Amino acid sequence: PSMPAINTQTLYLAGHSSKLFERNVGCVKTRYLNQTGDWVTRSLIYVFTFDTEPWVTQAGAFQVKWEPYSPLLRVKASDYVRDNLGAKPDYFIRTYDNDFLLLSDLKEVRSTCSLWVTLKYVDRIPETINRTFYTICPDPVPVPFDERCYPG
Ligand SMILES: *[C@@H]1O[C@H](CO[C@@H]2O[C@@H](C)[C@@H](O)[C@@H](O)[C@@H]2O)[C@@H](O[C@@H]2O[C@H](CO)[C@@H](O[C@H]3O[C@H](CO)[C@@H](O)[C@H](O)[C@@H]3O)[C@H](O)[C@H]2NC(C)=O)[C@H](O)[C@H]1NC(C)=O
Ligand SMILES: CC(C)CCC[C@@H](C)[C@H]1CC[C@H]2[C@@H]3CC=C4C[C@@H](O)CC[C@]4(C)[C@H]3CC[C@]12C
Ligand SMILES: *[C@@H]1O[C@H](CO)[C@@H](O)[C@H](O)[C@H]1NC(C)=O
Ligand SMILES: [Cl-]
Ligand SMILES: [Cl-]
Repeated sequence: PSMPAINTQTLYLAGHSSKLFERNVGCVKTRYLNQTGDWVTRSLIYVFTFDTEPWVTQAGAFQVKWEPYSPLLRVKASDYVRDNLGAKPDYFIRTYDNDFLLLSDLKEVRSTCSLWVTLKYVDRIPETINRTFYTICPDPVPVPFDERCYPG
């Protein structure tokens, strides 16, 4: 079935547990690139937010595997994405719909969250999604809305 990590729509980071924070790493999103067998190749696009010099758009690739109805998302990250952004080889899928995905850290006990949404919800997340995020995630920090990340 359809789950956002293996679908073609772009996902934008809407929130995360505070412990995950990386200074000057903004406008985080992942685009769908292609698929080979059960592995979907996505890009991780981010902007190096200096104040100043001018902002630097960066892109690294990674692959994901999802067995149908599995609670786990397999992630095969590149060395750059892995070492620089801390991408883990597995994430726990808490819940999702076509327009959102809530992932947790599998190995950590105080399991860090990352909340992802499709373009319609960057300015405002639905009360239901927001309530789930704030209930089950430790130190929930929303990503603030910034028109420079998606001029439109
Ligand atoms: C996303 O959810 C945030 C968390 O909501 C809280 O936790 C949920 C699990 C649920 O229990 C819900 O009922 C809780 O409110 C939202 O943050 C909360 O927003 C409140 C805004 O009214 C805030 O309060 C403020 O306002 C009162 C006046 O009515 C003041 O007296 C008070 O000092 C506050 O300023 C509340 O404290 C806050 N809670 C937390 C834990 O941060 C958030 O708004 C929501 N966002 C969206 C996009 O819906
Ligand atoms: C979205 C799906 C398909 C999988 C994404 C997997 C990887 C690439 C994701 C999962 C959790 C993500 C991290 C979550 C939180 C933060 C803190 C923020 O301040 C900078 C980005 C950063 C560091 C993210 C980088 C990318 C990340 C490691
Ligand atoms: C597409 O897949 C190829 C190999 O299958 C890979 O090199 C590339 O990163 C993917 N993305 C695009 C858009 O080329
Ligand atoms: Cl600024
Ligand atoms: Cl709503």
